[PDB]
Amino acid sequence: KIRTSPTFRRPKTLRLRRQPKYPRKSAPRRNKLDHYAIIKFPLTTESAMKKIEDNNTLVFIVDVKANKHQIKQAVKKLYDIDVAKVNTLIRPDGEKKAYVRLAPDYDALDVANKIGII
Amino acid sequence: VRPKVLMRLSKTKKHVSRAYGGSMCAKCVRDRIKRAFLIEEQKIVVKVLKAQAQSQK
Amino acid sequence: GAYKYIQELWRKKQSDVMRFLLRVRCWQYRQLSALHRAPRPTRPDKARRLGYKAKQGYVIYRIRVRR
Amino acid sequence: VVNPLFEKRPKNFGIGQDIQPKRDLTRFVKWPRYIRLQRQRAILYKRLKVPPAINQFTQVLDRQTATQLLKLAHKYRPETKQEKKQRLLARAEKKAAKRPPVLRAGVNTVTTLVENKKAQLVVIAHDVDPIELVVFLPALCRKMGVPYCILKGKARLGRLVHRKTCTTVAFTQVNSEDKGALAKLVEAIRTNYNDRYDEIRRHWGGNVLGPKSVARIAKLEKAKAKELATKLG
Amino acid sequence: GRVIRGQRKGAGSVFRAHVKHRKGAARLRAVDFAERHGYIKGIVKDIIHDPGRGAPLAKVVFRDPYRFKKRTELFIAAEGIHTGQFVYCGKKAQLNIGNVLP
RNA sequence: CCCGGUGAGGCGGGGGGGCGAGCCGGGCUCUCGCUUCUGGCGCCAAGCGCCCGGCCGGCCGGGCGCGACCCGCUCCGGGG
RNA sequence: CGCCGUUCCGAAGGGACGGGCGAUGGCCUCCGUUGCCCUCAGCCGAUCGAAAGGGAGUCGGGUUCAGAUCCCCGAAUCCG
Ligand SMILES: [Mg+2]
Ligand SMILES: [Mg+2]
Repeated sequence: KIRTSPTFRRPKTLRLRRQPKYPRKSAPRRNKLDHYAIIKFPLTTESAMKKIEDNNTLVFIVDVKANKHQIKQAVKKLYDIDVAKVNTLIRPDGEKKAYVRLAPDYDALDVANKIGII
Repeated sequence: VRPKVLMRLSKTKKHVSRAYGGSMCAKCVRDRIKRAFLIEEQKIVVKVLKAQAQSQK
Repeated sequence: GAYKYIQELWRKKQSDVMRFLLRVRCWQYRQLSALHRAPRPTRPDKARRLGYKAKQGYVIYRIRVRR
Repeated sequence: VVNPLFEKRPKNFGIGQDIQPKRDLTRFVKWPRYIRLQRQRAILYKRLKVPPAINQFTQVLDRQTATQLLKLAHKYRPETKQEKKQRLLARAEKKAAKRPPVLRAGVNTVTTLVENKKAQLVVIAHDVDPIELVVFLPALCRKMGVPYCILKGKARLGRLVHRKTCTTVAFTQVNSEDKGALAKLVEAIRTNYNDRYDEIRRHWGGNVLGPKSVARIAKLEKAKAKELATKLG
Repeated sequence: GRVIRGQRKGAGSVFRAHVKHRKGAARLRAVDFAERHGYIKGIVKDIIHDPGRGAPLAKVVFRDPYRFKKRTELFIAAEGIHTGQFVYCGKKAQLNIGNVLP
């Protein structure tokens, strides 16, 4: 009716949500970072054995794109174990190493036997 | 304390139990209470004189 | 036969009628941006004899070039 | 009985004093460029000198005449698409076992009719843009002796022919039951447009300053005429 | 020959103003209804030093006549003004040092 | 066409009101538009009028108008 | 090819307390969500720009061939 400000502003107008006639992609893309992809193989070095025996920690080489949440979910699902925390460093050769500490009720040396590490 | 530390302090530590407390010093709050009251009184006085001269006019 | 009169009318650019229309329209064109979508041909007779047709898929643009 | 707690608390809106009220500022708004451009084009037409060939289109039918003219024309509207399909289907039924009069739309159709003297009344919209499409038509209709009138709205002529817009329409024939209605229109229209043509084409438009300027001129003259009046006292 | 120093000054580059620590542009109030028909009151909050300028600047605060706001203006300090002083601007301010009149 | 300012915020004209003047209570030359003592406060309406609704003339809740004059063609100024 | 320009010729806000309407839900009691409408909104310049500027919050003991305020033991803390 009346303008109590000297400024004109673009009036707000309806914005409809997208309703595609067809999907631009026939099917969704397959998850290429599944549990099997995340965990490459276990590390069996001398420093890795020490972690198993003394820190209740498993030492895995993982995909460089994995994060600590995904690694934890992968280790639990693959081996039906529990994880206390996951530490990660990217090695000078470009591989990501995961220091997976298991829950206190899980014996890492026992679990390593299941995984075949030892 | 540093400004972001003020977020985790209770309110009692960041102010004073008085009008403007934590924002204006007591000395200047005294001056404002008088200044507000005394100027408002002056308005009434001039209003009566202005009204009187209007009556006398 | 209206397109004939318009063609002949636009040949009298120094007439009083045309001078008024060119003057005001140049003023209006000068208040817009250098490239400007136009809603319809300013000159329906001239546009069509240059190949334009009044159907979807033909669009008009007004361009301002420095002299 | 009134509650004594209620009282007047008037605001003093003088310079200084209280903040100003949110009064109507429509006159001082900064409007979008396109609003300024279309408004400034309306003042230029008033401000400048509009040649008679264009200015004539400002003279238009009064509302009473246009309503009668549009009521009569509404009896001769061209058939819609939906009902032309019906006529063809009925023509098939009539086949398996005269053209009524109608309006004529468009400056191209109407111009050719006017040159052939096949039009009895031509109606021209007053706001065709570009004006070249019709700026010549009034001068043509007078030359051929066709009565013509200028009506408000190329969109009101649009509603006649079921289109957004129409530059001009023309009566070529009417049913015998309407000849009297057309006859009265033609006689009223002709005296306003065809007969005054000598004066229409010598009548420029615009050339009117703005109210602030006019008031400034008047106030200056009002200082001399008063000075003149007090010359004798 | 090569471009002389005077020519090189107009290109900016190393010849632009040292405005890192300048307090702002010094201006009067934008003229509005209050100054056109009456006057408006302000208060000198501080008189400050502006780098690169000999004259001090005054920081005068007004009320916004249409909004609940305080307007901070940066004036050129007239000699003799002081903090806490009242200055007035408009067609009907009095003739006193620091006032702003047509 | 150009320049300046603004968050383009009260511009032009008229109405309405006030102090003065002076022609014989009214008209008009003609003026003004409510802030100058103090380093306070100051918005998101009070009030008045008119209608509407809900529950049971009483309670509860809305809308509108004045308050905040009317009409105007360039935002207001400066050039041109 | 592009350059200038950074608020300058721009309809530059996609936000919200609250109020009114519907549609949906669930620990269907009443609360949420969602869509529309009413109302309110300066910021006025996208974005980038510092491993020495600004910037919440971790310390002690042990431990390796090579890593530790990062691992282990212990005791804290900030933010959400
Ligand atoms: Mg305290
Ligand atoms: Mg840094």
